Amino acid sequence: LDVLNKNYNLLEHMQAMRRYLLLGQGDFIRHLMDLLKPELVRPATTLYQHNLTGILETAV
Amino acid sequence: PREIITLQLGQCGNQIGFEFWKQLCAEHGISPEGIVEEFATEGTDRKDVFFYQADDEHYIPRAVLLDLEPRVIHSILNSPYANLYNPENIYLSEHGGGAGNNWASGFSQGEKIHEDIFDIIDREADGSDSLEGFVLCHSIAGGTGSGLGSYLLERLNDRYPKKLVQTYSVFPNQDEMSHVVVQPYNSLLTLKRLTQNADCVVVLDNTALNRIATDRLHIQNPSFSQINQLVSTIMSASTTTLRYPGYMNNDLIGLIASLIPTPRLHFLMTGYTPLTTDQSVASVRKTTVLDVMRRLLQPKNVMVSTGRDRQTNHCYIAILNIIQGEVDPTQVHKSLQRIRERKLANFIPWGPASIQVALSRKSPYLPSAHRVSGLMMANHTNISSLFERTCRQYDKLRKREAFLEQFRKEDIFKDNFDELDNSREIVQQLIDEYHA
Amino acid sequence: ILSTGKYLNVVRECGHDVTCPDAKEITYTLKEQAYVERIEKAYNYASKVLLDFLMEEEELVAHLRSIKHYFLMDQGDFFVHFMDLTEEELKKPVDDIIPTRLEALLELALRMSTANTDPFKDDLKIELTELALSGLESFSFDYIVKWPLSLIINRKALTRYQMLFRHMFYCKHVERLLCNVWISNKTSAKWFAGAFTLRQRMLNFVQNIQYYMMFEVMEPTWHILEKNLKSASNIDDVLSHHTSFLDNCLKDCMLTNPELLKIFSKLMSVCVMFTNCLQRFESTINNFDSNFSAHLMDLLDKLSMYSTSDCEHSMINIIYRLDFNGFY
Repeated sequence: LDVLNKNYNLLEHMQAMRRYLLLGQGDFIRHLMDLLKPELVRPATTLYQHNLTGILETAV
Repeated sequence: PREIITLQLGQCGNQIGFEFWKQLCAEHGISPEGIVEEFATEGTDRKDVFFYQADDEHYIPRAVLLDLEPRVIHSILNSPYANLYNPENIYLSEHGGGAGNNWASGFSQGEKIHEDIFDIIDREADGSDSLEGFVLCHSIAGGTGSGLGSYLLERLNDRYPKKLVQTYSVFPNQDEMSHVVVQPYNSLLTLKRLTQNADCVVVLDNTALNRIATDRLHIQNPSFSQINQLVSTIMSASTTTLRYPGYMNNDLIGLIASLIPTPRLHFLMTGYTPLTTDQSVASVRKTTVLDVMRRLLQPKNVMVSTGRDRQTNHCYIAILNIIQGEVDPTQVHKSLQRIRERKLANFIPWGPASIQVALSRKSPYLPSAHRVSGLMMANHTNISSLFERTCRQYDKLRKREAFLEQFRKEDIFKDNFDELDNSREIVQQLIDEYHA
Repeated sequence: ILSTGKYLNVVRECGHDVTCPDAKEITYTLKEQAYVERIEKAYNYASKVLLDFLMEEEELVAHLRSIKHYFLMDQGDFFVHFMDLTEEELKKPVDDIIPTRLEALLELALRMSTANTDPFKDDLKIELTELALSGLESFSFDYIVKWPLSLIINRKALTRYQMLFRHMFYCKHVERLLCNVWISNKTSAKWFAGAFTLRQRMLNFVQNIQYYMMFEVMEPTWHILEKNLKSASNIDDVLSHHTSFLDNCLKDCMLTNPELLKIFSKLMSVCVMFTNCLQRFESTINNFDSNFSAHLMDLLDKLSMYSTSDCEHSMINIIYRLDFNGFY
């Protein structure tokens, strides 16, 4: 349990996933979902992925 | 190789080029009378592109300075930077001129000193067997820089036809019209020569200078000693791909080729943010490149008086964003990532646009290798607002019977006033037609 | 064991100043495992001190950056004296004496443009998927490799850099031609305004793409040389993730296929026809614009080919930059 604390932060990633898939802190997801709605109202296309990585990175 | 001859001319064109050469020695690590530092060749990899090539490691400037007024050159020789200049390339001691304040003075003086004006400036042309071109570092204000500068835009067009022409010309001031009143006449006569007898210009407004000179510089009485500080930095900033070792658009015919849409549409908007010395104490914490180009397209650093509500029906076509020195190039594509999301530049609906970014390492100096610098060379179609400002001040003056009897006594026999008016409206109509 | 004595053989290849090391020949363990670690501390010791010695006094870092700058053109102020003086001479097909006069022109321009240390920077000797050459010249360069620096960069790696400079110089000659279009237009028959738009359209597209295809080699170039210096204990892993820089040179250029090289070479053949058009003096102008829109439709075809690839991290980088060229 001490080698993960020095190198990998294993149980820190247990708390970390709760902020994104379980939506612990809402400001990470509300500033997401505000910027994400002008893309979700249209149907998805082939060109749907390359803007979503950019709208993820300017939301964080 | 890539030798450019600067044509410094006029009362204002000689002073803005005097500190332009004085700026170049502080960044090349050289002295105007000697070589005391070894930083000139290990730090800077190219020096013989604006200077004349060395005979004793003395990089002579490839400069000529003619003016009717002897006051601008008598404030030069007492300064210790005039020994770098040569007293045989342009003039010896006690050079003079006219009386003199007229546009028709220098326009008529060009063909009476026609033998001498095409003799000593052509000796520097055959020094290099591949000449780049000519930059006319002249002025529009007054009759000195506007009268004689219109003559060399014609006779150098055919005697040197395969050379680039492009000027860093300064626009005059339009605040009151008491000291000078001949300002609408001599400006439009040179502005016709700047479009058909000249390929490109670089506009530099005077009413936008004191907008910046009281913005962050904090002066109370505006003097002429501040007009050389904003101008000389962006001149050396424009040749950072050309002086310092760059790869793409490292020539003056490289940069201007990627921005001009068409002839008679060449008026480029300029922007330059960092001018404050107390920013230096907080650039130690890795100030990035992601925040320096968000404010270039934002109309704050502009040197062009234009309308604020006229940018919705106008569209950018070409925009240049030059970063210098420390760039951290692993995030320079990250800065260009954020451009499409804001759409701060209106794009032309008929064709593609382009946001070109480039970098070059700066001088080995502590205020240069620490603080980020951003040079903008925009091209926006709201530039007709200045052309609407100059034309509305031109036709209003001809109905007041101003300088129609006081101007046509010498070398003017026919009315060439509407020859300038229609050609200016040709520029103003083809700009709005260009976005279909 | 074998790859220690391999590294005890390359210390011999630089001289005897490192042969017979000072330690090791002091200690000996023979119980259980612990002599297999004597092989591992063998494996790093004589191999790291050789890396310091070439970093010190044979200048490996200075040699790897100079091969880098010669086959990727990071410093182009040399090349408006180099490439401009070669294209004046390579425009016709070479007889037999032209590469002798090209290296005569090379060191002329090397010291007019005043490189860093000219007796150290004159190592350029001019040489003149399954790919073949698609240009009109075999013009490239050759660096002076000398063992035991043949281990860090190989002669097989020199040919990989030699093919890498050839694909950079092909599109670079288009811009040299395209800058000659801009200087010859400066003064047509009846189509002057239509020629002005396609000069700006063609030049700005190539000035975009070749500012890019230089640069996306460069931002992993400083990425790898930071992680070259950070994790250097043996020489074996360090050489392998230095070949990951070579694998990064692979992902910049090998993604283009032989069909894409036929499309980019159509840009060269339309520039020589349009330069001939301006010096001779509308139907050819409309033929050039249809030649451009065929290229713009071919670029959309490569956009669909790059979307249907193996869907790896290299797929994402090439599909982002060609959506990026499509947004231009």
